Amino acid sequence: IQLDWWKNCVLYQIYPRSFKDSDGDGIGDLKGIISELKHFVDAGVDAIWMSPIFESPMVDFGYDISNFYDIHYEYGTMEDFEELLDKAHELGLKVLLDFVPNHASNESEYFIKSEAREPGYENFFIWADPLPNPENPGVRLPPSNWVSQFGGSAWEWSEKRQQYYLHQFAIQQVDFDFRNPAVKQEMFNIMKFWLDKGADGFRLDALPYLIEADPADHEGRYPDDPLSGLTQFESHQLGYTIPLYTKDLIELYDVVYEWREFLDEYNKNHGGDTRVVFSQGYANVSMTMLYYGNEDGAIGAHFPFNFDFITDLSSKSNARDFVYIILRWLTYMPYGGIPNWVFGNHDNNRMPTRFRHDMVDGLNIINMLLPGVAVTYQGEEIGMRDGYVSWEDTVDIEACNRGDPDTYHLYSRDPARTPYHWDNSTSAGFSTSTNTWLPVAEDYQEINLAKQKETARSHFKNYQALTKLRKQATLSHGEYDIRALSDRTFYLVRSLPTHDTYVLLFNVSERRDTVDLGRVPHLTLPATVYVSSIHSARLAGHEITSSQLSLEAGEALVLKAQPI
Amino acid sequence: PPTEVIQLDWWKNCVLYQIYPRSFKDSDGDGIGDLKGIISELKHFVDAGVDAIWMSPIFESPMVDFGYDISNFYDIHYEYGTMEDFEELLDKAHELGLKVLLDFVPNHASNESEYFIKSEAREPGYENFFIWADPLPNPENPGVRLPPSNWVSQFGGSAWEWSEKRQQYYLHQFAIQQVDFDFRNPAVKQEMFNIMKFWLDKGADGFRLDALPYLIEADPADHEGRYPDDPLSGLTQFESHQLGYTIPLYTKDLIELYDVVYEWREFLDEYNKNHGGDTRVVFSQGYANVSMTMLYYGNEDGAIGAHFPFNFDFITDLSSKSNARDFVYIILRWLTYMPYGGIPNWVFGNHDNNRMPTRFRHDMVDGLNIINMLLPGVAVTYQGEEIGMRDGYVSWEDTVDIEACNRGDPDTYHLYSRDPARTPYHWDNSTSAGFSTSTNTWLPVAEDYQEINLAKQKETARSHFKNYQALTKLRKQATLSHGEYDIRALSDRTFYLVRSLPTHDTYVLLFNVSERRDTVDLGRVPHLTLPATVYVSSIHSARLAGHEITSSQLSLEAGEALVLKAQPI
Ligand SMILES: OC[C@H]1O[C@@](CO)(O[C@H]2O[C@H](CO)[C@@H](O)[C@H](O)[C@H]2O)[C@@H](O)[C@@H]1O
Ligand SMILES: OC[C@H]1O[C@@](CO)(O[C@H]2O[C@H](CO)[C@@H](O)[C@H](O)[C@H]2O)[C@@H](O)[C@@H]1O
Ligand SMILES: [Ca+2]
Ligand SMILES: [Ca+2]
Ligand SMILES: [Mg+2]
Ligand SMILES: [Mg+2]
Ligand SMILES: [Mg+2]
Ligand SMILES: [Mg+2]
Repeated sequence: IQLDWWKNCVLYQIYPRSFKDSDGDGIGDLKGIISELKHFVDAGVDAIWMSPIFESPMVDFGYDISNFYDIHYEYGTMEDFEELLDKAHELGLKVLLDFVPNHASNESEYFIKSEAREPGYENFFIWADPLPNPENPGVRLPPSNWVSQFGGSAWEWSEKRQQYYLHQFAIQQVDFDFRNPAVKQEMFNIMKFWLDKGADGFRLDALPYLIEADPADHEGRYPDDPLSGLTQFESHQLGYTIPLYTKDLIELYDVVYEWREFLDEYNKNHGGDTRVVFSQGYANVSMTMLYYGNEDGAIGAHFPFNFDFITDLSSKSNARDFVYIILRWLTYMPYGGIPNWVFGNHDNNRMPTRFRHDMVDGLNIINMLLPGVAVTYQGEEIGMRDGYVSWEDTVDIEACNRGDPDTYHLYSRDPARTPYHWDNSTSAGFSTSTNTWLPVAEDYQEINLAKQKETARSHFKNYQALTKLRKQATLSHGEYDIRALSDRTFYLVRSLPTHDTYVLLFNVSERRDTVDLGRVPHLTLPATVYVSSIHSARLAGHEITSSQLSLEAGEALVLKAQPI
Repeated sequence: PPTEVIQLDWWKNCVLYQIYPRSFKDSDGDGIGDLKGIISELKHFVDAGVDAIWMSPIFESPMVDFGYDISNFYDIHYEYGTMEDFEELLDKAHELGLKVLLDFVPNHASNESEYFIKSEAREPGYENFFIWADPLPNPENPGVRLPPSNWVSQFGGSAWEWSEKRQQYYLHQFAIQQVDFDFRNPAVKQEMFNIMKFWLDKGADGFRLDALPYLIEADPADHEGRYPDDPLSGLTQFESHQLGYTIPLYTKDLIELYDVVYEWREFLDEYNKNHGGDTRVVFSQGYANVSMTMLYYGNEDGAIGAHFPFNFDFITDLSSKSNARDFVYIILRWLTYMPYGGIPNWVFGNHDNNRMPTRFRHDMVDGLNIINMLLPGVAVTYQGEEIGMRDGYVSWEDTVDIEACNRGDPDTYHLYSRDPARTPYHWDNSTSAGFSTSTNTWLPVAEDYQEINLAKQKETARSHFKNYQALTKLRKQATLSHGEYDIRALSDRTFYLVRSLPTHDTYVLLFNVSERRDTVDLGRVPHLTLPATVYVSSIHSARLAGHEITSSQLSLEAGEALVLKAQPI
C-alpha cells in the first residue's frame, strides 16, 4: 500500500537568509528560493520547511516575530510567498512554514497592547510583580531566579507597565500566556491564515518552553527553579538552574493535542494532501515521545524531531554507540509512529564538523536508509563545514548575550548559518554582492554544488543516489536489522521478501577495520556496490565477492544483494 | 520432530546464586550464618534449580567490612567455620552437582594481614607490597603535613592514612583497615596467582573478583614525581572529606587494570588445560560506564579477560520509575555493547544494593525473576530474590555497615547503609524466620518474615518460589539454552521477550511494568501463534498455569507477568 507523503518524505530545512540572494543585498530572500526550487527536484527532496520568514526585527533572525500574518520585507512580499507556494506545488514539492508559538517580538501589537493593559490583551503575556531586595532595597528583584536560554534573568522590567514580563529567550522575545484562551485562539487564527494560503503544514518552534508554573499553585508566587549546584555556572548563566517549573510541563502537550485536533478537522473539511505539524523540542526521550501522543489516546505532532545524531553522537562515538543511539528512537516511539532522523539545523554545528569530513557519505546513507523520514539541513547534501565567523562578524544574539571575544565560539550558531555554496563564483554564488550578512566559509572553492555536479563521484551524487533508492519498497516497507560488527564498524540491513536487500556497512572510526560479512543477516555474496564514500577504493557497480571486507577510516558502502 | 542440540558449557547458562554466608543459615545459635548452615541447606539450591553458588567472602577477616577486609587469604573466618567445614561444603555441593565459586578481593588486604604488618615494617619482599607515599611538600609552612593528593575513600575521608611507624601514608580506597596492594609489583601479581591456585587446588570451580575498577592508580612517574590530584566535581553539596568531591580520573578505571585481568584469564586458561574436568571461571565485579565494563571481557586487539563482568543495569539504570521502553532499552545496552563471543548475564541484586522488590515494587517480583531466567545467558540470583524478600528496617543503633558508620549519622545513615539488604534469610515463620534458633541475630530479621518465607511459599498453591522453580526448570529446554531472543515494547506499559527455535516450543514473557492496566494486541508478538498456554503467571494474575490464551486481545494488571508456551516455529 502506498504511504501518505509525510511518512517517508525527504524533508529539507531551508534557512532563507543564507539560501539564495536574488537582489545583491547579501541577504537570502524568497525570489532566491523560487529561482532554485528545481534544486529540490534534482536532489530528490519531497518537502521543504523554511526557518521563519514573517515580519521580524531580526534580533533572533526571524524567531522574534512582530506580525504573524505578513512576510519580512528583506525576504520579500506576500506575492513572492504566494509565487513560491505556486511554483513549489507545480514542481510536486510540499512547503512547511516555521511557526513560533512560544513568543512574540516586543515590537508586536500583541505586546504593545499588553504592556499598555489594553482590554483583552492584559493577560496575553506573563506579567509579574517584583520582590523586595534585603541586601539593597533600591534594587528590585525579579519574581523568580528563572534563567533565559540566552543568558541573564528570564524576567525583563517594563517601565511603562510597572511589572516584569517573562522571556525564556531574548529580552525582545516575550512569552505568551498559554493558560489564556484568547492566546490559544490566536494560534488557531495564525495557522488557519497560512493553511488558507496553501501551506502544507508547520514546523512548531521551542515547544518545551510553552508553559511555566502557575503562581496560583504556589501561594501567588513564581517558584524558584532548583539550583544545579555546579560551580562553573553563576546565577546569570544557563546551567545555574534545573528547569523544573519552566520546561516540559505536562500541560504543554495538551496545547499540541488541541493543535492536532484543529489540523485533523481542517484536513477533513478541505481534503487534498494531508497538512502536517512536525514539533521541535530538545528534551529527554520520554518527554519527547509525548509530542506524538499519549497512552490515554491523545494524538499530537505527526512527529517530533529526533535530534539524537546532534545530541548523543559525534566524532567521539564508536560503532556500538551509533547502533545504541539509533535503537533509542526505534525503542521509544509509539506503535504506528513515523521515525525521523535529523543530522543538523541552524542551531547546531554542521554535520561534518560535529563528526569528520570523511564521514559525510556514511551519515547521509544512515539518514536515507533508516526507516521513516530523512531530514536534511541546507548544505548537508554537499558536506558543508562550519564557516569561520570572527567575534566582529558574530550577529547571533545567543553568542552576543552569553559570550565575549574569548568564549563566543562556545555559543554562536553563526558558523552553521554561513551562505550556501552554489558554485566557485563571488560569495560561492549565494550573492552577486561580496557583503554577505554572514561571511562565506573559506572552503567554498573545494565545497560547492556546481563542482559536485560535474565530478564523477561527490557528496551530492551520493545524496541523489540515496533519495532515488528511497522509492524502492525495501526502504519504504522493509524490515531493519542493525548491529555493530566491532567498535569501528556497524551494519544496517533493510530487507523485504522478494525485494532486493540493501546493506549499509560503515567504519565510523579513524582506523582500518576488517569484518566478516558472514556475520551480516540477509547478506548473500556476490553483492553490488550501489553507493560508496567518495574516498572508497570501491566504485558503484563493483562486486563484493569475499566475505572478508577491509573498510578504511570513515568508509561506507551500500550493497545491493539478493532478496530474502 | 525436535532437533538435537549440543549442551552448553556450564558457565554459559548457569543459574548463579549469590550466598551472603553471614545472613543465610545460622547452625549454632550465635545469630551469625555459617558454613555448617550452608551445608545443611545445599539441597535448597537443587530444589530451586540453581546450578552454581558463589559465596561472599569467608576468608579470615577482622570483619570491619564483613569479610572484604581479609587478614589471611588461605584460611576460613572462625565465625563461619573451619577449612574442614569448607572442604565438606565443596564435597557435598559437588556430590549434588553444584558448582561453588569463592569471592576474592584482590584490590586490598586487612591492616591485620601479615602482608601489611611486614610492609609497614619495611620487611624485605613486602616494603613495596602496598602504595606508600611521602607527604606533599608544604614549603609555604613546613609545620603542617599534607597528604600525597586530594584522593577520597569510597567510605569517606582521605584515601591516605599516616603510618607513625613507617613515617609515610598508605592508600586505602575503602576503609582505613583495607590497604591497597601495589598492582605494578610483580610480587603482588604473583601472590594473586598463588591465592587462586590454592583454592582451585582445594576444588573451587572459580572466583568472583571484587572492586576491580580500583586496582591501579596514577604512577607519580607520569606526574613529575607526585600523586596527581583527582579533578574536582565542583558539586556544591560535597566537601573535601565526602565521596563526590572528586572525579576519580587518576584512581578508577585505569587501562592498566585490564592487563592484570587478562593475566588472570591466561593463568586460568593454563590451569584449565593442565587439570581438565569442568572449566574453572572468573566473573568480575566493577561498577563503570559501559565501555569500561566491556573491557573486562577482553579488547579488540585479541586480549581475553573475565568469563564475564557482572551486568548491574537492573540495579543502576532501572527502578520503579522505569516504563516498558526503559526496560527494553536497558536490556538492549548489554546486548549492543557486549563483544562478539561474550556471554550475557543479568544481576537484580547483591549485598551492596537495595533488594529487587524494594527498588521496583512488591507486585513486580515474578516479572523480574522471569526476565532474569528468560533472557539469553546467565541468570544471577541474590539470596532472597527466589522468595521476593524486601529490605529489612535497620535502625541507626543496629547499623553495623562501616560505609554508613563512616559516611552517615542518625539522620543520613539510610542513604549509605547496605544492612537492609543483608537481613537474615526467611526460611519459615519460626523464631528469627528459621535463620537462627536465637532471637539475637547479627542484623535484625525483617518484620514481614511471617508473610514472606520459603516454607510458606512451598505450602501455598502459588508463590514466588514455585514460579522460580518453574523458570529454572524451563532453562533446561533447548528454546531457552539455544533459542533466538526478540524483545520490544508493545506500549509504555508492556514489553514482550520471545525465545524461539525451529521445531521447539516458543516461550513468550509479557510484562506490564507500569502502575496501570494495559491491553495489547498479541498479533504484534513475533512467533506467537494462538491458542497458547500460560506456563507461569505472577502470583496475583487472573491466569493460572494451564490457562488457555485464545483471544489476540490481552488485558494485563499493573505488575502482571505471564510466560506463554506456544507451538514451535
Ligand atoms: O540555542 C537555541 C535554543 O532555542 C531552541 C528552543 O527549542 O531553538 C528554537 O527556539 C529559539 C527561540 O525561538 C530560536 O533561537 C532557535 O533558532 C529555534 O530553533 C533550541 O535550539 C535551543 O534551546
Ligand atoms: O558501596 C561499596 C563500594 O564497593 C564496591 C566496589 O566494587 O563493592 C565491593 O568492594 C567493597 C570493598 O571490598 C565491599 O565493601 C563491597 O561489599 C564489595 O562488593 C561497590 O559496590 C561500591 O563501589
Ligand atoms: Ca512559555
Ligand atoms: Ca588499588
Ligand atoms: Mg537578498
Ligand atoms: Mg547551542
Ligand atoms: Mg552461627
Ligand atoms: Mg551504596
